[PDB]
Amino acid sequence: FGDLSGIISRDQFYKMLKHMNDNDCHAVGFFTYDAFITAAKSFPSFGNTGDLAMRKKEIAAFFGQTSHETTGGWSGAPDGANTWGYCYKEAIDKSDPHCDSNNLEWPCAPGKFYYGRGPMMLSWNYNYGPCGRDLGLELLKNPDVASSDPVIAFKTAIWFWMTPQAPKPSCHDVITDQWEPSAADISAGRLPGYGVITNIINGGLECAGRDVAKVQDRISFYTRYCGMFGVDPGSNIDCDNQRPFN
Ligand SMILES: [Cl-]
Ligand SMILES: [Cl-]
Ligand SMILES: [Cl-]
Ligand SMILES: [Cl-]
Ligand SMILES: [Cl-]
Ligand SMILES: [Cl-]
Ligand SMILES: [Cl-]
Ligand SMILES: [Cl-]
Repeated sequence: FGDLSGIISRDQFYKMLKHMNDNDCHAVGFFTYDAFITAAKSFPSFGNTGDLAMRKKEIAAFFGQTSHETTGGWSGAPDGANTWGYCYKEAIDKSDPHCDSNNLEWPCAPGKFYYGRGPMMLSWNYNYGPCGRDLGLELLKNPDVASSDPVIAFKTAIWFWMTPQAPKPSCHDVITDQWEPSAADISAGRLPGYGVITNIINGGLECAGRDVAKVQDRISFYTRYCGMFGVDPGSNIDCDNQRPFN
Protein backbone atom coordinates (compact mmCIF):
# COMPACT_ATOMS: atom_id res chain seq x y z
CA PHE A 1 0.00 0.00 0.00
CA GLY A 2 1.33 3.44 -1.06
CA ASP A 3 3.46 2.14 -3.92
CA LEU A 4 1.96 3.75 -7.03
CA SER A 5 3.63 1.37 -9.50
CA GLY A 6 0.27 -0.36 -10.18
CA ILE A 7 -1.40 2.94 -11.06
CA ILE A 8 1.43 4.53 -13.04
CA SER A 9 4.08 2.42 -14.73
CA ARG A 10 7.61 3.39 -15.57
CA ASP A 11 6.65 3.37 -19.24
CA GLN A 12 3.73 5.79 -18.67
CA PHE A 13 5.98 8.07 -16.55
CA TYR A 14 8.57 8.48 -19.29
CA LYS A 15 5.98 8.80 -22.07
CA MET A 16 4.37 11.63 -20.09
CA LEU A 17 7.74 13.27 -19.58
CA LYS A 18 8.71 12.64 -23.24
CA HIS A 19 11.26 15.45 -23.69
CA MET A 20 12.70 16.05 -20.20
CA ASN A 21 16.01 14.37 -21.14
CA ASP A 22 16.41 16.38 -24.36
CA ASN A 23 19.29 18.71 -25.20
CA ASP A 24 16.95 21.70 -24.89
CA CYS A 25 16.18 20.71 -21.27
CA HIS A 26 18.06 21.34 -18.06
CA ALA A 27 17.52 18.63 -15.49
CA VAL A 28 18.54 15.78 -17.79
CA GLY A 29 18.51 12.44 -15.95
CA PHE A 30 17.49 14.12 -12.69
CA PHE A 31 13.82 13.22 -12.34
CA THR A 32 13.41 9.45 -12.34
CA TYR A 33 10.41 7.17 -11.98
CA ASP A 34 12.13 5.37 -9.06
CA ALA A 35 12.49 8.73 -7.28
CA PHE A 36 8.85 9.63 -7.75
CA ILE A 37 7.74 6.17 -6.56
CA THR A 38 10.03 6.42 -3.49
CA ALA A 39 8.81 9.96 -2.64
CA ALA A 40 5.14 8.97 -2.91
CA LYS A 41 5.56 6.11 -0.42
CA SER A 42 6.12 8.88 2.16
CA PHE A 43 2.60 10.28 1.60
CA PRO A 44 0.48 7.15 1.61
CA SER A 45 -2.86 8.93 0.99
CA PHE A 46 -1.51 10.48 -2.25
CA GLY A 47 -2.58 8.39 -5.23
CA ASN A 48 -4.37 5.98 -2.86
CA THR A 49 -7.60 7.89 -2.18
CA GLY A 50 -10.85 6.92 -3.90
CA ASP A 51 -11.48 4.37 -6.61
CA LEU A 52 -9.18 3.57 -9.51
CA ALA A 53 -10.40 6.48 -11.64
CA MET A 54 -9.99 9.01 -8.80
CA ARG A 55 -6.45 7.70 -8.00
CA LYS A 56 -5.50 8.09 -11.65
CA LYS A 57 -7.06 11.57 -11.89
CA GLU A 58 -5.03 12.71 -8.83
CA ILE A 59 -1.79 11.54 -10.49
CA ALA A 60 -2.85 13.24 -13.78
CA ALA A 61 -3.60 16.53 -11.96
CA PHE A 62 -0.36 16.41 -9.95
CA PHE A 63 1.68 15.86 -13.10
CA GLY A 64 -0.42 18.44 -15.05
CA GLN A 65 0.41 21.16 -12.52
CA THR A 66 4.04 20.23 -11.90
CA SER A 67 4.63 19.86 -15.68
CA HIS A 68 3.57 23.45 -16.09
CA GLU A 69 5.77 24.62 -13.18
CA THR A 70 8.81 22.94 -14.78
CA THR A 71 7.85 23.32 -18.49
CA GLY A 72 10.25 24.20 -21.27
CA GLY A 73 7.62 23.94 -24.05
CA TRP A 74 6.74 26.54 -26.70
CA SER A 75 4.27 26.82 -29.59
CA GLY A 76 5.61 24.48 -32.23
CA ALA A 77 7.84 22.47 -29.91
CA PRO A 78 8.35 18.82 -31.03
CA ASP A 79 5.20 16.75 -30.28
CA GLY A 80 3.48 19.80 -28.75
CA ALA A 81 4.17 22.19 -25.86
CA ASN A 82 2.29 19.77 -23.53
CA THR A 83 5.07 17.17 -23.86
CA TRP A 84 7.79 19.41 -22.39
CA GLY A 85 7.17 18.96 -18.63
CA TYR A 86 10.06 18.54 -16.17
CA CYS A 87 12.54 20.43 -18.34
CA TYR A 88 13.72 22.47 -15.30
CA LYS A 89 14.41 21.43 -11.69
CA GLU A 90 14.72 25.01 -10.37
CA ALA A 91 14.18 28.73 -11.14
CA ILE A 92 16.42 30.21 -13.87
CA ASP A 93 16.48 33.56 -12.06
CA LYS A 94 18.15 32.94 -8.72
CA SER A 95 18.78 36.58 -7.72
CA ASP A 96 15.83 36.97 -5.30
CA PRO A 97 16.17 35.61 -1.73
CA HIS A 98 12.36 35.11 -1.45
CA CYS A 99 12.38 36.00 2.25
CA ASP A 100 9.07 37.26 3.69
CA SER A 101 9.17 38.93 7.11
CA ASN A 102 5.44 39.63 7.56
CA ASN A 103 3.85 37.49 10.29
CA LEU A 104 7.26 35.73 10.43
CA GLU A 105 7.41 32.16 11.78
CA TRP A 106 10.12 30.77 9.53
CA PRO A 107 13.63 32.29 9.75
CA CYS A 108 15.58 33.07 6.60
CA ALA A 109 19.16 31.84 6.76
CA PRO A 110 21.79 34.45 5.83
CA GLY A 111 23.04 34.09 2.26
CA LYS A 112 20.33 31.56 1.32
CA PHE A 113 17.79 32.05 -1.46
CA TYR A 114 14.30 30.51 -1.46
CA TYR A 115 13.69 30.68 -5.23
CA GLY A 116 11.62 27.95 -6.95
CA ARG A 117 12.97 24.40 -6.57
CA GLY A 118 11.66 20.94 -7.58
CA PRO A 119 8.46 19.92 -9.44
CA MET A 120 6.17 22.44 -7.68
CA MET A 121 8.88 25.14 -7.75
CA LEU A 122 8.60 25.51 -3.96
CA SER A 123 9.42 29.14 -3.06
CA TRP A 124 9.78 31.42 0.01
CA ASN A 125 10.85 30.83 3.60
CA TYR A 126 7.22 30.24 4.62
CA ASN A 127 7.17 27.13 2.41
CA TYR A 128 10.70 25.78 2.94
CA GLY A 129 10.18 26.11 6.73
CA PRO A 130 7.09 23.97 7.32
CA CYS A 131 8.05 21.64 4.48
CA GLY A 132 11.44 21.02 6.12
CA ARG A 133 9.78 20.45 9.51
CA ASP A 134 7.29 17.95 8.01
CA LEU A 135 10.04 16.11 6.10
CA GLY A 136 12.70 16.31 8.85
CA LEU A 137 15.09 18.26 6.64
CA GLU A 138 16.89 21.47 7.42
CA LEU A 139 15.55 23.16 4.29
CA LEU A 140 15.85 26.71 5.65
CA LYS A 141 19.58 26.23 6.30
CA ASN A 142 20.23 24.26 3.13
CA PRO A 143 17.44 24.85 0.59
CA ASP A 144 19.53 23.52 -2.28
CA VAL A 145 18.96 19.96 -1.07
CA ALA A 146 15.45 20.32 -2.68
CA SER A 147 17.10 20.40 -6.09
CA SER A 148 20.13 18.12 -5.54
CA ASP A 149 18.22 14.94 -4.58
CA PRO A 150 15.30 13.82 -6.87
CA VAL A 151 13.45 12.07 -4.06
CA ILE A 152 13.63 15.20 -1.90
CA ALA A 153 12.57 17.25 -4.99
CA PHE A 154 9.48 15.10 -5.42
CA LYS A 155 8.78 15.01 -1.68
CA THR A 156 8.64 18.85 -1.59
CA ALA A 157 6.09 18.84 -4.45
CA ILE A 158 3.93 16.12 -2.86
CA TRP A 159 4.20 17.90 0.52
CA PHE A 160 2.80 21.00 -1.15
CA TRP A 161 0.02 19.04 -2.85
CA MET A 162 -1.07 17.42 0.42
CA THR A 163 -0.89 20.46 2.74
CA PRO A 164 -3.76 22.89 3.24
CA GLN A 165 -2.84 26.57 3.71
CA ALA A 166 -5.99 28.28 4.98
CA PRO A 167 -8.05 29.66 3.38
CA LYS A 168 -6.83 27.36 0.55
CA PRO A 169 -7.63 23.63 0.91
CA SER A 170 -5.03 21.06 -0.13
CA CYS A 171 -4.81 20.21 -3.83
CA HIS A 172 -5.23 16.60 -2.66
CA ASP A 173 -8.62 17.40 -1.01
CA VAL A 174 -9.91 19.18 -4.09
CA ILE A 175 -9.05 16.45 -6.61
CA THR A 176 -10.36 13.65 -4.30
CA ASP A 177 -13.78 15.39 -3.91
CA GLN A 178 -13.13 15.97 -0.18
CA TRP A 179 -13.10 19.76 -0.21
CA GLU A 180 -16.26 21.50 0.95
CA PRO A 181 -16.27 25.04 -0.54
CA SER A 182 -17.40 27.92 1.69
CA ALA A 183 -20.26 30.11 0.45
CA ALA A 184 -17.58 32.75 -0.25
CA ASP A 185 -15.79 30.22 -2.46
CA ILE A 186 -19.06 29.64 -4.37
CA SER A 187 -19.93 33.30 -4.82
CA ALA A 188 -16.32 33.73 -6.00
CA GLY A 189 -16.81 30.98 -8.65
CA ARG A 190 -14.32 28.61 -6.93
CA LEU A 191 -16.15 25.36 -7.69
CA PRO A 192 -14.33 22.03 -7.18
CA GLY A 193 -12.24 21.18 -10.20
CA TYR A 194 -8.77 21.51 -11.65
CA GLY A 195 -9.37 25.29 -11.91
CA VAL A 196 -9.39 25.61 -8.11
CA ILE A 197 -6.11 23.67 -8.04
CA THR A 198 -4.55 26.24 -10.39
CA ASN A 199 -5.98 28.88 -8.05
CA ILE A 200 -4.34 27.25 -4.97
CA ILE A 201 -0.97 27.05 -6.69
CA ASN A 202 -0.74 30.56 -8.28
CA GLY A 203 -4.20 32.08 -8.57
CA GLY A 204 -3.12 35.60 -7.58
CA LEU A 205 -0.96 35.88 -10.69
CA GLU A 206 -3.00 33.75 -13.12
CA CYS A 207 -6.69 33.31 -12.34
CA ALA A 208 -9.67 35.63 -13.02
CA GLY A 209 -8.20 36.02 -16.53
CA ARG A 210 -4.94 37.57 -15.24
CA ASP A 211 -2.74 35.15 -17.24
CA VAL A 212 -4.87 33.02 -19.59
CA ALA A 213 -1.71 31.69 -21.26
CA LYS A 214 -0.33 30.01 -18.11
CA VAL A 215 -3.71 28.60 -17.17
CA GLN A 216 -4.19 27.14 -20.63
CA ASP A 217 -0.77 25.48 -20.37
CA ARG A 218 -1.71 23.87 -16.99
CA ILE A 219 -4.93 22.60 -18.59
CA SER A 220 -3.20 21.18 -21.71
CA PHE A 221 -0.83 19.04 -19.64
CA TYR A 222 -3.70 17.85 -17.48
CA THR A 223 -6.04 16.84 -20.35
CA ARG A 224 -3.16 15.08 -22.15
CA TYR A 225 -2.42 13.09 -19.03
CA CYS A 226 -6.08 12.32 -18.35
CA GLY A 227 -6.32 10.95 -21.93
CA MET A 228 -3.30 8.75 -21.29
CA PHE A 229 -4.76 7.36 -18.03
CA GLY A 230 -8.20 7.05 -19.65
CA VAL A 231 -9.93 9.27 -17.07
CA ASP A 232 -12.24 12.29 -17.33
CA PRO A 233 -10.61 15.70 -16.54
CA GLY A 234 -13.92 16.97 -15.13
CA SER A 235 -15.68 20.30 -15.21
CA ASN A 236 -14.57 23.66 -13.74
CA ILE A 237 -11.20 23.00 -15.36
CA ASP A 238 -10.38 26.70 -15.97
CA CYS A 239 -10.18 29.57 -13.44
CA ASP A 240 -10.84 32.55 -15.64
CA ASN A 241 -14.17 33.14 -13.86
CA GLN A 242 -12.81 32.51 -10.33
CA ARG A 243 -11.55 35.17 -7.88
CA PRO A 244 -8.14 34.33 -6.43
CA PHE A 245 -8.00 32.98 -2.86
CA ASN A 246 -6.95 35.44 -0.09
CL1 LIG B 1 1.43 6.96 -1.94
CL1 LIG C 1 13.66 5.04 -13.12
CL1 LIG D 1 -0.15 22.39 -25.75
CL1 LIG E 1 20.83 29.16 -1.72
CL1 LIG F 1 -7.43 32.88 -15.73
CL1 LIG G 1 -13.15 8.63 -15.30
CL1 LIG H 1 -14.81 15.54 -18.39
CL1 LIG I 1 -13.85 29.77 -13.56
